[PDB]
Amino acid sequence: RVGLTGLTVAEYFRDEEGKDVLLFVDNIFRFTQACSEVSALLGRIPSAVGYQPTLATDLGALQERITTTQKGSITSVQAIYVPADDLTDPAPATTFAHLDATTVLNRGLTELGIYPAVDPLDST
Amino acid sequence: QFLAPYSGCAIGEFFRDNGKHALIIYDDLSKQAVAYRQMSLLLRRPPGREAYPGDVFYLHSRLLERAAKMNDSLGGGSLTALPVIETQAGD
Amino acid sequence: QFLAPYSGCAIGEFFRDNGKHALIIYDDLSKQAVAYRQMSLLLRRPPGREAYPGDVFYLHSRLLERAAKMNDSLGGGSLTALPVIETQAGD
Amino acid sequence: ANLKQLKIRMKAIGSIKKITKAMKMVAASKMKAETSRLENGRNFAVGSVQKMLENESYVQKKKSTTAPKSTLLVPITSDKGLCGSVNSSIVREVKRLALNNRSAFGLLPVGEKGSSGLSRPFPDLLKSSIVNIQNVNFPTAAAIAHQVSTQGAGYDQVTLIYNHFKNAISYVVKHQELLPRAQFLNLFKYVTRHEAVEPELEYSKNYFFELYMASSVYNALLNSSASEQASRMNAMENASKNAGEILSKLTLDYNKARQAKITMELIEIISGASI
Repeated sequence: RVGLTGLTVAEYFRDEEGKDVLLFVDNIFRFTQACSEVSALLGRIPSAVGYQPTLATDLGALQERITTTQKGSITSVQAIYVPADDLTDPAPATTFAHLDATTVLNRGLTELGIYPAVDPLDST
Repeated sequence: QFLAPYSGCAIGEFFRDNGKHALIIYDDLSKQAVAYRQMSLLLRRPPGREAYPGDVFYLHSRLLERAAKMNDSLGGGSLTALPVIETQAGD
Repeated sequence: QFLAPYSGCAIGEFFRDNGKHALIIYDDLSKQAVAYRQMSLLLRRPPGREAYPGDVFYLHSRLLERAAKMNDSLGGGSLTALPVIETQAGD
Repeated sequence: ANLKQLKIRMKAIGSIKKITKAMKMVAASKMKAETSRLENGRNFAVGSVQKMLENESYVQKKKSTTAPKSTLLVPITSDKGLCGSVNSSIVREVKRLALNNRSAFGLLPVGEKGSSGLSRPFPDLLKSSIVNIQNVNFPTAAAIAHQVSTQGAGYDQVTLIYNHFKNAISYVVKHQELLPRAQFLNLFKYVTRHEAVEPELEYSKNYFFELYMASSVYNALLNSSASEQASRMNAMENASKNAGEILSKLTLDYNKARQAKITMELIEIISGASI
């Protein structure tokens, strides 16, 4: 719920202040992981690969509360960690369904002396 | 999410039963399976392959089976369906 | 299906203890494990890996271990077992 | 689906792609050397004998113009395998030209793959071949030209089939036609415009014959040798390319099988924990 805490702080400025907000969130993998851990402790049967049955609902809430309204907007720049480099994993798969753009940081560009880490081709 | 597809389908049958023609479009149904899979796991039901319930087939079939072309005597109405499915790795 | 292997095995012990030679051929034992698994699951017993009971290993071991070459003191009889196993995809 | 088997097969393709990729590097390295040798030795005394013979007007008047009924085919192929499709192209063309009419060609092959590939289709037709060439040089090309000269007496014409190295990535099959020794001498004696008195004609006719034969042979080897490294490099590129595509496809199935494995094992634990 720490992720939702920062969101609530941003929603205040969105509605009351009416100004645009930029919500930085650590890699969503640990967010989805925490939701799976709390679900297991409560006694819920895990999902295919151990996630909670409420993955879509638990994740949908966060991804839906972040949008543009008539008062303001909350642009979220969150990192994406793919476990075991499996794009078909439920966590990144359900996340990509909501992401509108992707910023892929490449290590090679830094070596050449160019230090915007973003990759022009990989980014979409 | 589990009930929305059936609710919309009933709206299409209205035009079908009144001789009219309707085209109902179902967004990606994998979301429904996840929503139905959620309720299933929460009900302590035994999960099958890929953690999907054994009756997941009947879930989608019973819905699409109602979209058909009624004869002329009943009104000649129809109900076209365009179900969508999202493939993770194109497999 | 669970007792037929042991049932026929007892018939072989007759020739064994009588100094004679007998050859018993057990067909696919995987079918026995399914029947033994089915028999165990329906008894509300805790299942093991692959839904099979915990003592499934003791089943085939107890059955096959009886085949032996009795010493001359008991008649010198022998019982030879040729159990069969069907694999899904050669795994 | 037995992840242990898939991961092993993925490892195999990874090594193949690795070794396949490395062979391409060596293919490019050797291609550079061959092209460097080709560009320096190319057009060496080629058409010289043909030019002067044409300049000999009296020769053309007395030229014996007939169609050779029996000819000798000497295809040129690479000896090392996995060199590309150049060898298959040469053995394919000679097969067509030979299968059509038999007993009218000696078919003295050159190169392991050329001779081996033509052994089974044409038994008792090809009797000897040259293979395991350490290096390409004019002294060696003369030894080969000399051997062909000894075997060319039985046939009324001689022609060489080899790959033409027109571009680093384009190699077209090209075949030259050379007249035998007997036809050359009877034609060379008519030479009168270009005087030959320092060495007498009886010696010059046989000497310049070697130059005429070795020149073509020496040039053919270079073109074929350059095409070998060129086609080999392209083959490794396509092979490494295909190796990567298959390796990536199995990786998806490996991840898919990984998810199913965790799903299967996890349900077993839940089933046992339920009771």
